[PDB]
Amino acid sequence: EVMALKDVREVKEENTLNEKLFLLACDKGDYYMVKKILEENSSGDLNINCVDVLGRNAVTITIENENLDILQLLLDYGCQSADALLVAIDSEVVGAVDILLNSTTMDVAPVILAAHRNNYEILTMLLKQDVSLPKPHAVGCECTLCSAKNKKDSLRHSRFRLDIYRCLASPALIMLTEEDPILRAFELSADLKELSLVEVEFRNDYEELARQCKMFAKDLLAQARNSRELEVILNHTSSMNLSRLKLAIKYNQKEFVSQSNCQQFLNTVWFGQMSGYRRKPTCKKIMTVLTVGIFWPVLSLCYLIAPKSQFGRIIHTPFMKFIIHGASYFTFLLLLNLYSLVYNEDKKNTMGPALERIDYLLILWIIGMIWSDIKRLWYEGLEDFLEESRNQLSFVMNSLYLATFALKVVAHNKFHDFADRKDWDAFHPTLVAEGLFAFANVLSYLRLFFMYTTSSILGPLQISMGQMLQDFGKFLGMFLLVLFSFTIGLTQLYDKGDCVGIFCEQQSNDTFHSFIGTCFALFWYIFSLAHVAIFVTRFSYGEELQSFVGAVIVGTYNVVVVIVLTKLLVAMLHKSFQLIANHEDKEWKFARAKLWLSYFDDKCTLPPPFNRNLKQKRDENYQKVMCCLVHRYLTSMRQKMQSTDQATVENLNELRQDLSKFRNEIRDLL
Amino acid sequence: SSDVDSLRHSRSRLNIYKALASPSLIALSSEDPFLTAFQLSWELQELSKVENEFKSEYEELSRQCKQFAKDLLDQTRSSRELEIILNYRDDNDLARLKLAIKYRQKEFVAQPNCQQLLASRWYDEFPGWRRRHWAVKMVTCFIIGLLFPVFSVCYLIAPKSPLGLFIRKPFIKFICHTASYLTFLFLLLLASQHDLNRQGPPPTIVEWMILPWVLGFIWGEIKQMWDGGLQDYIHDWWNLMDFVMNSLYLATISLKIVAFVKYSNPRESWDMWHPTLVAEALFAIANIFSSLRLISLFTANSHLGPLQISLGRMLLDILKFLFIYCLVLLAFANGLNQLYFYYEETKGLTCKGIRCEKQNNAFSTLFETLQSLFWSIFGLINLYVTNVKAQHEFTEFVGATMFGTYNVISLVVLLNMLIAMMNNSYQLIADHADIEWKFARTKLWMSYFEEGGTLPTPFNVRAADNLRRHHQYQEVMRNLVKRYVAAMIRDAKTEEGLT
Amino acid sequence: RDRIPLRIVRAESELSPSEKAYLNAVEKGDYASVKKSLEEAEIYFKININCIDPLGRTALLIAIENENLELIELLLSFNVYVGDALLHAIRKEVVGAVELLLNHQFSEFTPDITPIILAAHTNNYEIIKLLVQKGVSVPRPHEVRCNCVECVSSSDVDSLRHSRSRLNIYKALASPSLIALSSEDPFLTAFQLSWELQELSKVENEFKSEYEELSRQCKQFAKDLLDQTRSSRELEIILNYRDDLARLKLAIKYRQKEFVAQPNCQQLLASRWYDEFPGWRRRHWAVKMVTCFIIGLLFPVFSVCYLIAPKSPLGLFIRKPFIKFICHTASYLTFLFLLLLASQDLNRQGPPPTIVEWMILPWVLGFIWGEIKQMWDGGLQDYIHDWWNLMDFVMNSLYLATISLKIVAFVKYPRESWDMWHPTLVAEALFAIANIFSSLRLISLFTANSHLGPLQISLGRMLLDILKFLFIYCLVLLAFANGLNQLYFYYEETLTCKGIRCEKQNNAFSTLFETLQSLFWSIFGLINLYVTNVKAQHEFTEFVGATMFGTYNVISLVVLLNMLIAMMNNSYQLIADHADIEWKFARTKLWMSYFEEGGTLPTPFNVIRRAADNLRRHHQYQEVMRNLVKRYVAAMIRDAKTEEGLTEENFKELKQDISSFRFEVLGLL
Ligand SMILES: CCCCCCCCCCCCCCCC(=O)OC[C@H](COP(=O)(O)O)OC(=O)CCCCCCCCCCCCCCC
Ligand SMILES: CCCCCCCCCCCCCCCC(=O)OC[C@H](COP(=O)(O)O)OC(=O)CCCCCCCCCCCCCCC
Ligand SMILES: CCCCCCCCCCCCCCCC(=O)OC[C@H](COP(=O)(O)O)OC(=O)CCCCCCCCCCCCCCC
Ligand SMILES: CC(C)CCC[C@@H](C)[C@H]1CC[C@H]2[C@@H]3CC=C4C[C@@H](OC(=O)CCC(=O)O)CC[C@]4(C)[C@H]3CC[C@]12C
Ligand SMILES: CC(C)CCC[C@@H](C)[C@H]1CC[C@H]2[C@@H]3CC=C4C[C@@H](OC(=O)CCC(=O)O)CC[C@]4(C)[C@H]3CC[C@]12C
Ligand SMILES: [Ca+2]
Ligand SMILES: [Ca+2]
Ligand SMILES: [Zn+2]
Ligand SMILES: [Zn+2]
Repeated sequence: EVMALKDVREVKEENTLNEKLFLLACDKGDYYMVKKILEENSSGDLNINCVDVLGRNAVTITIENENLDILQLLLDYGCQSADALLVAIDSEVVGAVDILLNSTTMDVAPVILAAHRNNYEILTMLLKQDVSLPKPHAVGCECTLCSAKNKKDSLRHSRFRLDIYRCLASPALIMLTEEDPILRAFELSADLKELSLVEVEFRNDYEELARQCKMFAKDLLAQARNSRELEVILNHTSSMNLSRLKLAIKYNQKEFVSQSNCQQFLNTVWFGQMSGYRRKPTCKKIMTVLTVGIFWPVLSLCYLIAPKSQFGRIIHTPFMKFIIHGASYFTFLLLLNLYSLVYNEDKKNTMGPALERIDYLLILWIIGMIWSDIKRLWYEGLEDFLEESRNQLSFVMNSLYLATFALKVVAHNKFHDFADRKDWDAFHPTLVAEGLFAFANVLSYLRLFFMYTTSSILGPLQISMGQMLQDFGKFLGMFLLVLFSFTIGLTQLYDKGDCVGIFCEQQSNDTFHSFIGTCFALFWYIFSLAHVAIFVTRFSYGEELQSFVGAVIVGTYNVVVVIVLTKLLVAMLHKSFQLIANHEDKEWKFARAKLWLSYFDDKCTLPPPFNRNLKQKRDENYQKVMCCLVHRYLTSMRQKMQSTDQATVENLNELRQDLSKFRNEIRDLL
Repeated sequence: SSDVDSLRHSRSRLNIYKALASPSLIALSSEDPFLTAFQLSWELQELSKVENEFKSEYEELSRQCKQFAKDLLDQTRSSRELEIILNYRDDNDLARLKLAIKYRQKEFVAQPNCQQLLASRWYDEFPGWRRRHWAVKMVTCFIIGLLFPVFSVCYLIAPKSPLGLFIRKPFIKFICHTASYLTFLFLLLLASQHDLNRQGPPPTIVEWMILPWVLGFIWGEIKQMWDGGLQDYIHDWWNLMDFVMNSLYLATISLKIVAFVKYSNPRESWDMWHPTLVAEALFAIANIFSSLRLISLFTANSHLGPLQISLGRMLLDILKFLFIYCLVLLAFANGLNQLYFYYEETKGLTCKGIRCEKQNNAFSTLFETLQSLFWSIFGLINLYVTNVKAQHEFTEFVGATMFGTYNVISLVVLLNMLIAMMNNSYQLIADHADIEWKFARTKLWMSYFEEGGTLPTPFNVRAADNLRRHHQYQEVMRNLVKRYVAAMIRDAKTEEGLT
Repeated sequence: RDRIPLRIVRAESELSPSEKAYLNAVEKGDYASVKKSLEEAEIYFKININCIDPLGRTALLIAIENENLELIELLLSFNVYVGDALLHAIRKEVVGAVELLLNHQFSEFTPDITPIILAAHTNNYEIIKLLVQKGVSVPRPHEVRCNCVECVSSSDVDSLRHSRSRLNIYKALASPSLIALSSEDPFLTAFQLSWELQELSKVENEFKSEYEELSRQCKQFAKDLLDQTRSSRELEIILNYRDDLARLKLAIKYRQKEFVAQPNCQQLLASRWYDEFPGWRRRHWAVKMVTCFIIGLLFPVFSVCYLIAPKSPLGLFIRKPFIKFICHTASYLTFLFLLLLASQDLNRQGPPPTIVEWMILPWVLGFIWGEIKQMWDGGLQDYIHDWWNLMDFVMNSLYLATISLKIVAFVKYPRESWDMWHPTLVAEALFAIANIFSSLRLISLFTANSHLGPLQISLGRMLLDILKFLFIYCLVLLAFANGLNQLYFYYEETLTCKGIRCEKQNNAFSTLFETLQSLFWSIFGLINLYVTNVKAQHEFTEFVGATMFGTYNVISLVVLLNMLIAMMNNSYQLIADHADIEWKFARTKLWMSYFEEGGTLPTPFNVIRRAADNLRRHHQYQEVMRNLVKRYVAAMIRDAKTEEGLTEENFKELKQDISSFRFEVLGLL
């Protein structure tokens, strides 16, 4: 028993010896016997289109060898091309492509393949002729044209769309045919990201194309020499304001923002006229921060009285504006803290209390904060407001504050009978008002987290935790399902059975007598700190089987949560933090730039408590700077391909081909 | 220039510093390439601190300068050349080694040749100690440990005697200092072992010979602060710990003499701010700090050394996460205090707080709320502390929900985040554990190289020569630079990547 | 001065333009120009033969690094002075080393480097063979821990030079080519060299990574030399060679984890493990556990048959190492079942129960006799080098203590009216501790299994790291216990219970021992918060003590436990890449424990012509080694010119060769 190997499919036909001689002389550069064989071909002894073992014709063989003279000789004898231009384009040589203008999947073109290989000279000499590429449809287009080609060949339609978007996302085509390469890179990265979101099967290619566009935009920004052209590119309006930087923030260009030139420009705009703060010692820095933060209402009122002069100019600096806003929020938190100390004046027994001075201060403070939030809604969109978590947290905190003050004034108007607090009902409006006040205090002090993004030490850590909270959500779903299952089981088993529940000195068996009680009891089992003792799993009338089964169920739940799920969460956090920490600086710089751009504008200056010829000249300046950046980028990147690309086996084969050419020339001459 | 063009100025400064920090220019055109590399790495580190942008460029330039200094030290093929290099001063001192430690050259210091030189100067007149059997080493170290005071009084009465010169060996001096500190901790342990006195004098068995040791520690810290400045004193965390413990010991001594000459009665009837009680509490805290200073001795050992160094490196990340946890804790503490301070009661209770058998008034004040939320990490706060005596189920539910939210956010979220983040930190810092451990161990070694401060704590209380030194150092630098540029060309033409 | 004036500090004598053009003619490959320059150098002109470049590049050196043999022969034909040019040809691995050898300041090499040392450093088989044929000698290094007069004199003169020379000598000896060419037994040489280099890395704290890399190189060379076996006859010749598997025992002794855990070695060990068992592993798992249980219940009949008839087929079935492993496992399981039966009282003297404990004693005496017998052969170093031997020594000492205490209580002596140090109570406590150790000894049997094996090996490997972190935590605990006892010993009250082991925990920090226990039990949360309170109303003392307790809890739980988790993460990631190698080494040790004929009986029953042969074995081993060395040399030569890649040196060689051909063509026409 031995398998006998046989060639199932015929691929190479030998036929006569002249075809093999032509194939052997094609990959050896033997010019004179090649022209003799071509003269015999003109006589008619052999066929020009010869298929070898590799399936490559003589034109393909001489294109792989990158030889122009013998290729010109082949073209002068009327050889069949058969998409040899694509093969010459893929081998990335100028001469073969320009002499062809004098397998591969059918949806591509010479322009598409030239953009795929990212060859600037091949693209710029294929763009001398008029070339138009088919405009792809939008990511939400479902017209009859899009509903007819997919039925015929969905795979061909998807590959054609991917090839079109890969041709458009090439850097060299962005240089050659677009007025604004920066805006084209931004919009193309956004479109490729939303295509990766939509096209779930091909999301890796679209993601890498979006990354390629973003890297191209970053490395195009990196070619700026002086700060004048940097302010030219970063203030351009498509049709001071920093419109292009705002567009880069909007289009999630994290690499563009975290560029050192852009970061230095952001620092210079952010510190304003106080450029010596960066070179100041640390003690002077804390002293400056403390001095600007202590007399913040003086600066605010002095800007309110006279904005034009120098005392209204220091607040106009976004760094001092941010410090004033931070001190404003800190004294708001101080008022929240002092509410408890002020309120201890026998006002804990009144049904509807009279509002103190702190209450009037706090209602003024949250009216100012609500007005600031309303201004942010009216100025910069709605969905982008919902994107950022501080805005949602502040909206919920302000809603809770509004409900608190509404319930407080309702209780003051209606419930104004003095009594003791022990005799009140559970759902009295005052109690609900103070509960929502406690929740709003929690959220107000938790809103201090997003002032960490401007710190160089606590910034990237907070950004990493905010990035890794999605792992907690995705695992929270699974834990909620497991908790629901064990809650159903324990409630079903234990429903047959003063202070009731687990919030007692002696936690009775009645904690498992209800569904919400069972969820409460199994919720305090996660921490493994004996918050719910094991005698709550004992029946009150000595049912040993049911109590033991409940104890086994609780033990299985404790194993599955504590010893399995918590360690799994630790492992997923390990992988997430190892992936996240590679680019934590870039995300921190992007978030800090967003926080700085939130303070750059002059429309929201005062803190929460106190609250054509020019277009053509700009277009000409931007076009000149863009042409300079294009030239610098092209020379730089061609230096990188000449200096960093490693040699291949094809280079060695080409060197052997040149050596055999010289050997054959010496043989023929001598 | 910055007002006219800041980007051009920054690029020009970076280009100039890139040109100056190149190894070839320093090897070709600098008088002292080692001093140039050290100072250049210092300026590039300071510029990376100042220039927030281009921080990676200046850090890479500083690392390149340090790597060049390490390679220039690598070309020493004789011990005479190494002794010329390490002892050179610009104006057996090891002045250049001290300069490299000052400029934080971990790779230069942890080079094996100067490591061997420092080990030879460490085991002074110790034939074959590095190859001895381990329990024999332990027995001999124990023997020298019990014999610290006889060597100390031998150095007191006869420094020229061989017995008085045995303490001049740095390893023997370190052993005697560690034995002294162990005797101090033994006296601290004996202080607790084996009153109603309002004006209790120090007992003669233990506390009377504790006082001269405290004076010796204070005088040693003062001498260390004088000789070296205050910047290097605040750079070391162990010096800060020693200063804290000496301040606590001085406060304990002052409170004891105050309670002796004033406020001269059963123990249970004393004031809660009685000076004797404050003195005992500060003595206990100082005892904790004194016994926690023993972890600094782990650096000498080759097994616990890198581990202790890695834990010290991760302490900074510990504090960085503790800031975030403290913000969370203040948030939830103010929320629970605002919810629960209306239900504050006395009721004739002997207890008010979370620190007894019946836990009550957990969130009545902000201090008690902070304490109760602090002890919820370790699960020492029971679930009934969120209950009020009134029949207000809504406020009890809100308090239980906020307590559970705080418990989740701390224990499930932030503790596991901290576990993953220190996992990554220990993965990052274990690659370079050996060089930082060797740097810290060499700092510990030349802490004992100087002649001053030889005694342990209880007993502690011209032109032609310089010209020939410059000629010798210049000839050694010529040989080292020639070898380095030769190796640079060798390694450079054997770069395994072909473009 | 606002500008830095750059000047050359280390200036040289430079070169004349004629000498610079002559060096350029050396570089490019103008044979006619260097010949004309040399002919002009014979007469009294500016150009001298022994010129020195500012970079230290003599014309012979730059001729050598351009791989132009004609140029090298041209300079040696006119008696150009030769210094360390042979070393430059050796380091470049250039075939002109022959011309440098037959041919009759600043040096880029250390003065202790000789041609054979550098050729062994470069690991070139051809140059090493050439130098050994010419006749070379490496100086013999001394012992690892020696104190002769020469070593201490050289250390007093130059410790750096002595250490560098010793490292260079050991780098030369540890090269695979020198062992393959000049050693009588390459396997023994590699084993002893790796052992010596490991001891040197332990002794020399500096250059430790160099010696560890050299030891790893020796082990890796031994593994590759064993990898060239083509027949099982050659493998049995190699492994059973002595000057029975003597060489495998030697490789286990020298910690050669890569020589073992090789598929051929593991195949031979599995063939000797399931001896006369055709297709054992190619069976369903259920049948395997069924027949394992059948052998397990049938342990005493096989033991009795071995004790009464070793030549019987049933008396030879126990002689199979796998069957005797199952027999020993069944014996230990039956002993543990007897311990469990013993775990399931008013007499001061406790006689053994008439059923349970009486047959337990033969297992105890069998374990003791086996431990003494195993300690007698092999030595005491390998006894203390195995932690399971420490564990069962502790268990046997505890069992002997229980036996002696039971005897003392029988010959000398209600339960509630006994002294706390009654010999019966101490005997029962030590019996329970010994039961813990005996039942914890079962983890050593996980090495045979292929699933729990590597896991058990890795989790036993990180125990040294566990001990280091436990040392650090013990220091922290001692500090905080000292402080808390110092604060709280003034408030000691004297109440049936006094300690933390009752319902109302009291006097937790009143005693130093109790403070240690209270701080130990606070990791698991078993110490409540009322232990920090005192009877008096001293709120400051209570607050300071509770702050100490909180700081200790914060350290030992948030800080120290997470540092421990991080360092177990790093250790496990470091040791999981070799888990198969260590597991197979430990499984080989477990197998070869049962391979020997001695100790066949389980512990309940274990207490009851030559010169011609040696010459033939040596000749067979030398022939097998010659074939293996030839195969290894050919393989590493074929490996050597494939995975090396292309540097800039070979591109410069291509440029110089093409330029030389161009200039020769120009000279022809
Ligand atoms: C500012 C940034 C802070 C750090 C980032 C915080 C992100 C959000 C944190 C999670 C969301 C808030 C807590 C939600 C839980 C809550 O409020 O829960 C609070 C309440 C407490 O009720 P009782 O106190 O009455 O029992 O829980 C319940 O009502 C029980 C029924 C619902 C159970 C939900 C449990 C969610 C899972 C939480 C633990 C997951 C463990 C996973 C590891 C095994
Ligand atoms: C939901 C997806 C995630 C989970 C997927 C499944 C994985 C987890 C499967 C758990 C299966 C049940 C576990 C056993 C619970 C149980 O038997 O608990 C049941 C009983 C408890 O009885 P009482 O509750 O009456 O005391 O356990 C016993 O009787 C004691 C002896 C058996 C002990 C078994 C322990 C198994 C290992 C669990 C602890 C691991 C700790 C490791 C520390 C390093
Ligand atoms: C041994 C060398 C290595 C370790 C070096 C030290 C590193 C750790 C330093 C910790 C310093 C002590 C911190 C305060 C502890 C204390 O005594 O705190 C004790 C007190 C409680 O007092 P009582 O015990 O009297 O009630 O805490 C408070 O007063 C509440 C307000 C302060 C809370 C500070 C909390 C800081 C963070 C600590 C917990 C972090 C958990 C994070 C979970 C996600
Ligand atoms: C309650 C009191 C008595 C303290 C109890 C613990 C001490 C006896 C231990 C704890 C840590 C130990 C130290 C840990 C590490 C070292 C390093 C080691 O010495 C060296 O490595 C010296 C340098 C070298 O060999 O290169 C042995 C001594 C010493 C100081 C140890 C001395 C004994 C110490 C202080
Ligand atoms: C309470 C008492 C009875 C102990 C209860 C547990 C034992 C019955 C178990 C625990 C671990 C088990 C061992 C775990 C691993 C193995 C290896 C496995 O055998 C092999 O893998 C042999 C080698 C091979 O197959 O290549 C099966 C037997 C054995 C010793 C097992 C025998 C049965 C043991 C001792
Ligand atoms: Ca100090
Ligand atoms: Ca044993
Ligand atoms: Zn469409
Ligand atoms: Zn010797």
